[PDB]
Amino acid sequence: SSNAFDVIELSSQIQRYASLSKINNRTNPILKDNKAKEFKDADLKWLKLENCPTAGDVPTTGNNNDLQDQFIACDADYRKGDLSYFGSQFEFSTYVHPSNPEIQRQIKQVVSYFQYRGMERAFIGDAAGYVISEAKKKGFSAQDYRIVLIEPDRVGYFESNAISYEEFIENPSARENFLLKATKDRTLALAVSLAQTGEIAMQRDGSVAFLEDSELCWDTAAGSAKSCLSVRYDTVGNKTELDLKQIDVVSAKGLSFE
Amino acid sequence: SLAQTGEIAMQRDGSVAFLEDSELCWDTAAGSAKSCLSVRYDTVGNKTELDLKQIDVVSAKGLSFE
Amino acid sequence: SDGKTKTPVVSTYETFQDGGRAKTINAIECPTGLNNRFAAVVSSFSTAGQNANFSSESAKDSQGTT
Repeated sequence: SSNAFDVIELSSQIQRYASLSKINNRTNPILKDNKAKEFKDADLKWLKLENCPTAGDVPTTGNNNDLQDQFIACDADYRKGDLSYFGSQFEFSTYVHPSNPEIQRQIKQVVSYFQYRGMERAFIGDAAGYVISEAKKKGFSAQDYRIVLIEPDRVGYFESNAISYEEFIENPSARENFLLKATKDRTLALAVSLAQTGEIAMQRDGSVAFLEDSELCWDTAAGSAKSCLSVRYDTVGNKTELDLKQIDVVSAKGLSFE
Repeated sequence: SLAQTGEIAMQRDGSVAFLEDSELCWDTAAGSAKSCLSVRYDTVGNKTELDLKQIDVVSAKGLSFE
Repeated sequence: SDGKTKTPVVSTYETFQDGGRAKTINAIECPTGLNNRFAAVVSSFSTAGQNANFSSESAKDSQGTT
């Protein structure tokens, strides 16, 4: 009597994990690779703390006198119920970190799958209604919400056929079209994606970095082009350049160079 | 009396100031290494420093000092 | 400076080694797209030839002409 609650709880904890660069003041382990896609197993060992009886992948501060941020309890298991946790598909982009050479990627998109082990495949629509209601109860917009059939891919899985939640519920023609292709080589599953797509605001702690080749500008009465600056990189010279040549004069007080 | 936290968004009028010892960085094409800078204060000497040494070269047009 | 890109000029105090052998000075590392420049200008001198030691900035030892 907690499957609808548990699907959103784990999905939101998976989304929180996806948005953090450091966990317990240490680098996020999922950012420490260079692959464009990685599948994290359904066992959720990767989401449990390292300071657990069985070692997880989440780093600790080291001194356990501080409260260690965690995402799921150590004995937690979500391979239960009509909607059974199946794993999460992470998609990455290459990334530039100022201080961690093992950090080579940042997270592009996370989709967490819940296979339906209900009595009738047709009943996945009801299980979907309870989760979406619990998600909207907790303020989460489910991006591209869909019932899917997934097959193994080179990295993790890929969606052979997908149908919007609206079409599974309001078009019996489309619904039986989908339930038809659900065969033994595919797994019937719910695809839960959270939110946050828009552009990002620069923060007062400086944790947010400018994007590559972006220009910081001032409104000037000079019009355009004469008020901006950027940090450029020379792919051959292997030198970072602080381009102020758009400014006519740079007036400082004290000044030192090397 | 209000104070601002790290989560506060930087405003186009500049009324929100950086936190002390925080670094303004760029995602740069260097691969995995950003090119950051900060305004540091040195209690011994009582002097403010605009540290650009994480960027290899600073390229200006006109340039004046005191 | 007048359309040409420049680095700040940097200066060294130099004397020749004993033996009348040529003076070797390492060229500064120039940023990509700039070329090395050099200029030597006279500070102190005499006609002592080899009978002198001018390596001190504060005094000049001149023992005369051979």
